[PDB]
Amino acid sequence: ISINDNQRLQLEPLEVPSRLLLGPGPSNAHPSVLQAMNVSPVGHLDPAFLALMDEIQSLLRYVWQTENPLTIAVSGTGTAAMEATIANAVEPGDVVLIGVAGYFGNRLVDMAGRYGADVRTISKPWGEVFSLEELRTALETHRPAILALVHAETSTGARQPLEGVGELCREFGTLLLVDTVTSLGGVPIFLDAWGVDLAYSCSQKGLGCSPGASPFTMSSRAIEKLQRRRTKVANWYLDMNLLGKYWGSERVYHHTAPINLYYALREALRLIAQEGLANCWQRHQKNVEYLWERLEDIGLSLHVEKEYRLPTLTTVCIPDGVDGKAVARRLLNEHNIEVGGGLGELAGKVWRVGLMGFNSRKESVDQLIPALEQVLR
Amino acid sequence: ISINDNQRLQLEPLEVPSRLLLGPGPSNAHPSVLQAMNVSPVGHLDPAFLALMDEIQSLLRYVWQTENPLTIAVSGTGTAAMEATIANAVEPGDVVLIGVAGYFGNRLVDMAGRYGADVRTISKPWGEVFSLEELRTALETHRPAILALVHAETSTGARQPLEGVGELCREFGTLLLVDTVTSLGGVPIFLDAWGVDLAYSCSQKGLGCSPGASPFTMSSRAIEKLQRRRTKVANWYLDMNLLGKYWGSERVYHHTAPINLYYALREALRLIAQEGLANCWQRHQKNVEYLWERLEDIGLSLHVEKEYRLPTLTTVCIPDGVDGKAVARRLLNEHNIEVGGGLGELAGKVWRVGLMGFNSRKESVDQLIPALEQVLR
Ligand SMILES: Cc1ncc(COP(=O)(O)O)c(C=O)c1O
Ligand SMILES: Cc1ncc(COP(=O)(O)O)c(C=O)c1O
Repeated sequence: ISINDNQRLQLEPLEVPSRLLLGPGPSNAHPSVLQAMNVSPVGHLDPAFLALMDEIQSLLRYVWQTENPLTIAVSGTGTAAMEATIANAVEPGDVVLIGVAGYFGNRLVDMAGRYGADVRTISKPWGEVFSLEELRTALETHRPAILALVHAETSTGARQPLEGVGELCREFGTLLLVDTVTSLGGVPIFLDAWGVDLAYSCSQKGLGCSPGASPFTMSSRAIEKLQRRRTKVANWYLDMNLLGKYWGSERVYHHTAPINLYYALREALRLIAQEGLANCWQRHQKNVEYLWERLEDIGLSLHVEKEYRLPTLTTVCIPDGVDGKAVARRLLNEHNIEVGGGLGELAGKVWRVGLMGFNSRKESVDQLIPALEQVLR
Repeated sequence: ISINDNQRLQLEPLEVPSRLLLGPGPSNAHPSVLQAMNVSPVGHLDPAFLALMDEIQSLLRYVWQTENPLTIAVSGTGTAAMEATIANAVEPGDVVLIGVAGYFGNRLVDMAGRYGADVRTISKPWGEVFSLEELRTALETHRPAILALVHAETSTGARQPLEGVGELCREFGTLLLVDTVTSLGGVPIFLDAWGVDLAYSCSQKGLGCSPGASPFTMSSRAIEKLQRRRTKVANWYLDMNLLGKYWGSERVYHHTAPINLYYALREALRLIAQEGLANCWQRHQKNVEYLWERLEDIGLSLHVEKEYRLPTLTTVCIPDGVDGKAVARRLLNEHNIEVGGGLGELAGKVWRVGLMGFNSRKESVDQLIPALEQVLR
């Protein structure tokens, strides 16, 4: 057997265009976070690395406002942490109620069915949110093991209020499972106060990091549920029975953690802890309000009712007579700015402007706006 | 609700010890690969990033010696790519035969059962390998849908010969599924010539990269099997029906790829293509032979029969009267060298010396040997 060199490409060292990433994700990581990746690795079970993990756990507890012991990073993107909440919480035949008001609601429906759930849904138009009474009626009707909601719907620009939801779930014996991929770091979240039982996020948005070290947490109620499973978790890579032994004191090998991505996450969290949560939320809200003003200035309208608008993701209506995809391509190629287009019920009807983490700054809006104006001429 | 700052750690910028990583994994990534992570991200669907992915696919085809279209990186460590082969190949009730001759054989048994397989095993003492006749007898007995083998058993130091195995599997209508986590880049592999149907590797060993961008491939026979599934793949993050649409021309969003880790993988593969496969295999074999000599020089013996010794992972016997764990701790703390200890049948009986990728160099052995001598005094 001789070596086949047909796909032996002769490449030059990496060169990539510069992009201001103002879409649904990923965002531009902070420069110090990128530098932290360029550090020699140590072993995934080296006491220094374990010390670093301990630091990531503490800082994730701070940033999410939880004291859950099982608060870790998953070695995968937001979808992996998402799937881990489903795999660890759902046993075949469990009734799982999903509030669907956007693309990620539908993804939750798909995932839950793959773990054998009896899937129930309630729906709102994309950009709208569920009331307490709507949720109560759905809990009455479906009597589910789990209620899943997306806190910050990246596909619609809406923030789902969660006050009273945990208490409501406790009345029905239901676990509360919440997507905070687009809220963590940029929108106030109080997981414990809200009685959330499983939550997940990502590293590439409010946290100002590269994708792939995705926050995950489980409450005591959620662990109790995991503990009574009749079968093993049907996902080996995401089985919290095993991951809990690596992140816990047993320090049992499960997988070789992505050393350099954890370096980056620890540095990203350090930067958030330095700024301070309150300040971070304030920055994101101030920046989004400037965005809304500049957009109004140039005659563009907003999709989502003011009260529920995400500071991290704004849906802007596409005017009649405007090709939304063409505008987005021209922004990318002529201006090096990424923005998102609409999906599903919002296909062709909105753009999606991300203002997250390191990109939540005035300079972002100041690049976007005159670029948008020139493209809309 | 006021903000709780109890876990708001006040940290200084990242500082980690230097370590020569000569254990089972991860290895020290090459400096240019680490530098490539420190580059601003672009979007996961930006044509420049898609171009980069196209490059990763071509170079993975070269390095693995396959022409499979579905050859990609999985956004997870070796365990994720491992699990993806199982999730995409196994339907409930499928008979799955695993050749268990080490720790990763047992992990395959565990995974397969979680996807509903009817799991069958054959066993060899750790450090030994299966013959063609042993495999034939097992295929006769179990008539399995899938035969799974570990090419390079990191827990034992043995290389499983695969010549004739694909032809044997075709006689029985069986798919061949192979772990190449510890062989890819450092040990000759000819996937297509060997008739392998699913394979997986990792990015942190022979490829000289950071963990988390793990090679995965499926043959046409394996895709045919996937295509006749009666149910969805029971793993959303690893479902090749969906990942195939991101890595293929449809370019449909599945997950936000770990941009900076793919930068690193593309650069790692570029470096291997520059060196050339033959040269890379030759380097690893020359370096391991120097290792064996220096170890003999200092009176240490080898566990594995010469013919099956891995160039990338050597099991060295622990002499009577020597505390293997204590030696390993002293190497780490007094000498900044990581080596592995034994597990399972080899607990307390072997150390495991990795010589992989960037660490497959004379300087590695030259650090290790006098350190080992001083520690053994
Ligand atoms: C609300 C929401 N949930 C889940 C995800 C999936 O995360 P990932 O793309 O990192 O896999 C995203 C993607 O950004 C998202 O916006
Ligand atoms: C043979 C083998 N298979 C699978 C794995 C799992 O890879 P990871 O630790 O990257 O999840 C390893 C770990 O190095 C291994 O040595």
